[PDB]
Amino acid sequence: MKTTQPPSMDCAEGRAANLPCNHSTISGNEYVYWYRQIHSQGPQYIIHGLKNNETNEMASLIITEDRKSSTLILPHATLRDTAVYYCIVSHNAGNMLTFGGGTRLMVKPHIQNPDPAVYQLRDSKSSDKSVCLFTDFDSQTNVSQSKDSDVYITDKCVLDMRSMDFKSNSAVAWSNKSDFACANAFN
Amino acid sequence: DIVADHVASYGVNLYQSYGPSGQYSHEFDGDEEFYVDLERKETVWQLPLFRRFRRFDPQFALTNIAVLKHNLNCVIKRSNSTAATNEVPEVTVFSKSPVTLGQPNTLICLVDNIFPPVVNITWLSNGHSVTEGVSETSFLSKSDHSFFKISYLTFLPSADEIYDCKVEHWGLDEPLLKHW
Amino acid sequence: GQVELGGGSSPETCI
Amino acid sequence: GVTQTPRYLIKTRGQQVTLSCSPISGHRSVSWYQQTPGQGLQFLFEYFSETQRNKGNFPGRFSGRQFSNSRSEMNVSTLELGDSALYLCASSLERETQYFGPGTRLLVLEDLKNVFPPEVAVFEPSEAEISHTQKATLVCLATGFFPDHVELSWWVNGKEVHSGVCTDPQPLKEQPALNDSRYALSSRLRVSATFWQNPRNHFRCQVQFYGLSENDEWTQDRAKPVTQIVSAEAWGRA
Amino acid sequence: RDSPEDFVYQFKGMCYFTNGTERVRLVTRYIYNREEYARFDSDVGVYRAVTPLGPPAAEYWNSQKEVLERTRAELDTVCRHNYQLELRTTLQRRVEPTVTISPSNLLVCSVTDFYPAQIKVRWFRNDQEETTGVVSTPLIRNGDWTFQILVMLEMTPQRGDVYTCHVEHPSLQNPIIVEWRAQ
Ligand SMILES: *[C@@H]1O[C@H](CO)[C@@H](O)[C@H](O)[C@H]1NC(C)=O
Ligand SMILES: *[C@@H]1O[C@H](CO)[C@@H](O)[C@H](O)[C@H]1NC(C)=O
Repeated sequence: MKTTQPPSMDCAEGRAANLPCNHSTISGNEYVYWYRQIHSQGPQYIIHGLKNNETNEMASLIITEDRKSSTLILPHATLRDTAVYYCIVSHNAGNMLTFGGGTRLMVKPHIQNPDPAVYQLRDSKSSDKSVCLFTDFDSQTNVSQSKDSDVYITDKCVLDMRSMDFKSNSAVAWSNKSDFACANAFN
Repeated sequence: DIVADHVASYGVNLYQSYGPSGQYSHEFDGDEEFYVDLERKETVWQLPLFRRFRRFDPQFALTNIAVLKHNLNCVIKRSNSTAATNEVPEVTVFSKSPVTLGQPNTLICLVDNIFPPVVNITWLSNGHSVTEGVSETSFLSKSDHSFFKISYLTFLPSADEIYDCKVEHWGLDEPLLKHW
Repeated sequence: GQVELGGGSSPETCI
Repeated sequence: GVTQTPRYLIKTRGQQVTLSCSPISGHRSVSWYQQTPGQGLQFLFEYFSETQRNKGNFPGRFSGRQFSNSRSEMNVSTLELGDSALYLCASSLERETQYFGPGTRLLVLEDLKNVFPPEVAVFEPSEAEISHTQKATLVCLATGFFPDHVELSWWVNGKEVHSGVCTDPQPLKEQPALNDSRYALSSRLRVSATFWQNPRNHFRCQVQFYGLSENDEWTQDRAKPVTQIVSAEAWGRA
Repeated sequence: RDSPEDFVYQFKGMCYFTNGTERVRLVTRYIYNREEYARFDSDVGVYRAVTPLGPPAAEYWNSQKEVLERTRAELDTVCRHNYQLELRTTLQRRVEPTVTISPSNLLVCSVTDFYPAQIKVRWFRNDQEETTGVVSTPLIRNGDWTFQILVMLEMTPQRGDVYTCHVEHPSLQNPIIVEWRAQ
């Protein structure tokens, strides 16, 4: 289409996220629209504008003087802001919308006191699985997928205990294998 | 009135219940730049210079006319079904250039003050109708929200052909034949 | 090269 | 703002579906899109004043309609496997900003023989984590379900919680080398040690599975994988 | 007579340009049959009812932020944007007029197929200007982006008289002078 965006982008939680968008062939009668889509949801309208600067309760949009590029400013990136952001153009003439590749924004929290450890949770009375928990590691630790067919490892998940302002990362591994051990079940 | 060096009607939108029929066109200084064929979904510019450098999406006309259809039904109810008043059209026939016997020319039949915008404009070579060489413009707007229409007839001037422009309109009692 | 627009007709109040 | 029904749908080849959409109150324009990972966001049709105003490039078996109250329906006949997508509805006042709804996730299959409800189990926190971090992490596991039409939530003492909860955004395939592979989903609930060590606190992991309706034919020996709720619970322990 | 009933609706998005791009004004007109009942004037910035038929429309359109903002922005997205294309096409179109004198006792100077509309025609009898017996039609719009005008002169032609028609047009560097002599 008329817009190009970086396919992926990272941002630290609590800081401002500046999302770039290039659209050199834009016309004078075309608005710049910004949408985002959280996984397993529909697209969410954010902001739009014709020239220069526009703001609302959700973000700020800054279009350059020559209108060949624009920036979506997310004032204080939150964990909820992790989504795919689409920068599009529209005449606002009642025609269809055209989405491009979009920018997959990943909001990564900073763990102030990393204490990486691997635990084994108590087995359920049902299920033959032995679940392992890799938790309290920094946001830069890679969690690879399972190399064994009978072992299953999840991706990095960030939970926020908002009452205590405490965030932690976690990954889960399980298997029904006979001698499956949580020691180095991850890697 | 409004004083201006140039007046452009970037949106002459029309929709009426007889038909029903609509029309979309852009004008500049009283001349028609293009019209959108609402049945074919096609922009038809009126000059080669326009077809070379200018672009207009026919979907914009289909979107606007659909709104006028919705607006018409709303204002019909609000006005207690106040119908349109049929006006008396004024017809004038003339040639595009001084007619010289033997040199091809073009007759111009100007039908002015048309309202409602529903009219039949046809030519007559002697007392019989003409088919070849007949073309007309779209309904062109006027400041009083009436319309005028122009029909053209290419012809070879001869000493035995006496042409007529037959105009049929609801504001008239009989078809108006203007002679040339 | 670029499509030009006309005026947008605003909708009436009827549902 | 915009609501769509149903949320999830399972159908076989040759069948037809009808998707409903309610625009934002006061909006007159309703647009229908099809979203796929391969083709992206593809436009179907847009309706205004009970009439189709803009048309896409989908075949005639994709049809729509708008009613007097601006609510819109969409029909797809003789469904095909490639019609599996998220069908989005976008409302506009008439021509301006379009606001999308949640969408209907449609999956078209060759047969319903591979549809399974999930098995849900809760795993109690580790005594080692409690004594080392003064926090307790409960892990919920929903395994062996197909398709991926599930909604997991945690319930503590009768109230749904969101704080200290992390559910995997994308489930993993139990047998990735297969196209009819079941899925597994994990969720974590982390509370303080003293909250978990209180036997008066009740913890429930609930998974809402969207499966077959009452009209779908079923001949296999196992129980019909109808839309159901599967859950697992645990009391706190001192 | 036996004319069918008809209900007409018109919408006109009109732009008024002055001093090139310095002065621009947008006036959209909502017309039922031939009655303009509501309008938006960019000099005003809001919709206004013109007849008692459009208070409901103006109040609704002014209460909808999306409609008012889109209409306010159309001064730039419609009027100013499309005018830049007029500078490159319509505002440069020059079609030079054809001047012909035909006897009719009346003498008709035909100035045909010219663009733009600015035209100047004067009659001269033996290099002396004639004004008392001169009739000129209004500017005749041919409808094909060309104009036409007919300037007639009542004459009592003597011998040796040279009637001339002087025509000036923006597409011409020099005036066009066409002569006529009686037989
Ligand atoms: C135009 O077409 C025919 C005339 O042959 C007639 O049926 C129709 O009513 C005419 N309409 C008008 C407005 O004269
Ligand atoms: C229009 O043209 C000239 C300057 O270009 C001047 O006589 C006049 O004041 C101008 N008017 C406006 C409103 O700019």
